[PDB]
Amino acid sequence: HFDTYLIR
Amino acid sequence: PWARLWALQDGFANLECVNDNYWFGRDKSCEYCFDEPLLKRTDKYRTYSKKHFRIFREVGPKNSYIAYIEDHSGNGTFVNTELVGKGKRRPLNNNSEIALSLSRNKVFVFFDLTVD
Repeated sequence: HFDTYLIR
Repeated sequence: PWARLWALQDGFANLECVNDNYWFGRDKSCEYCFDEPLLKRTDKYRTYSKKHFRIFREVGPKNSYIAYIEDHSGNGTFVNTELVGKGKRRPLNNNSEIALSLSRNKVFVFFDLTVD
């Protein structure tokens, strides 16, 4: 699974 | 079924809490897997973690079941707007709203079927 887009 | 999860957004399924423990996240090893095709196109899906959070029921100190939410996400799991915090855990009461990544991004309502 792709790495999580961190929104900060 | 001691608890039920009501999905407030398209792309998520409702859930009846039967077992003592449930993982929610993108990973396939989650009892509840964020995978509805419709959802994988929403961009917010991209901010959810492989292992985002878990809900479990446990015999507390008073020798009585207690519900908990434990957060494991990178962007955050929120209960009634309040960040649970990575690695942290918190009791989950009836009518609790769960938001992911953003504190207002409601996804689930938790209903405790213990009083019902």
